[PDB]
Amino acid sequence: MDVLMTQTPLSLPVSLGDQASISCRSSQSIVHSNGNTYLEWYLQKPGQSPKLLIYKVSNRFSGVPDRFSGSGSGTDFTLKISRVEAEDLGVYYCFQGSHVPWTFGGGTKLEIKRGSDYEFLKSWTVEDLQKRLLALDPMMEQEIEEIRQKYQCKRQPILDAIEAK
Amino acid sequence: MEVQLVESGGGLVKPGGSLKLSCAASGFTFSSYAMSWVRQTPEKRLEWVATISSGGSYTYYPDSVKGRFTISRDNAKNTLYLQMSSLRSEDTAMYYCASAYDGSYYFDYWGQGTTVTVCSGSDYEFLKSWTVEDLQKRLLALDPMMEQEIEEIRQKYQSKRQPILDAIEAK
Repeated sequence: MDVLMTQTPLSLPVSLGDQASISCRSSQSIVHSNGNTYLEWYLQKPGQSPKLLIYKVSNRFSGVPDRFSGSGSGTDFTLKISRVEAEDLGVYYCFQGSHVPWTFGGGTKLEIKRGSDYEFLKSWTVEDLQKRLLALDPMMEQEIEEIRQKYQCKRQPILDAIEAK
Repeated sequence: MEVQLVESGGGLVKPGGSLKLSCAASGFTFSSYAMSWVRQTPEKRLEWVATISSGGSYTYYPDSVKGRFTISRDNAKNTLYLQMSSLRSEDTAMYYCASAYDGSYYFDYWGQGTTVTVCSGSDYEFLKSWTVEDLQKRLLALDPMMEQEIEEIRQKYQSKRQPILDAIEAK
């Protein structure tokens, strides 16, 4: 049977500076035949591809700050952020590469505590505010391309019908 | 020293159709590392699609695409390929090209991806009896609607950007 990767929680609201802990559970043991445990954590920003943070349960990928740490064994694995910064917000995925088919977790969204208005943005530095603004452009371009794909699919049956006459 | 993976070849296709994806690698010794394809469905679910060894002698697939997708590489051209045949609706996703470090970790560098869209298996049924006039009129009518949906997306993001711009202005 395929290994199921289940993440918890689905969403984790935090403020900047808070500690963050997210869990990843496998439906069975994920010890590779060579003895290693190929559990990896990835972080994805909207409109952008995922990036590797932790490999083999606990090894920090090159460039990943010290505040990130991974641990666990058996079927329980945890990723912790000691002090959340604005660049850490996004969707975290765990992944097992021990048994084929290799499978991803469902994802955990680390998001900011925004309140009922926009007063949370006022504690942010201009640099963090600018990064939040610029992170919208890839998400917009993706949605625009998705609409372009939808309308190509809409106009294809018409083109086939015209060509068949 | 400037790693870059550029996917191409995506687009629209009908169920049962085919597409060939390409991934141009540069900035590293492509022939020294295993390569993989990983896709992200419209529901943001990530699924591993295929993996090929550094020299191409070993390939790995999940059963969902085994027999339909073929991963290959040209180490002289520093290019990764994914030939997709017998495409089904569940194959609609953004396909990422990604490098590995054999023995350590699976997905080192990711490209920005190429989108594959599998069209519906219908809509042509009620269209094969229309007149050429009505068909071309439907074609012409579609473009204003698409540009309107795009413009409405831009307005949505203008509203998303404004509170962030306001916070920068209030410093």
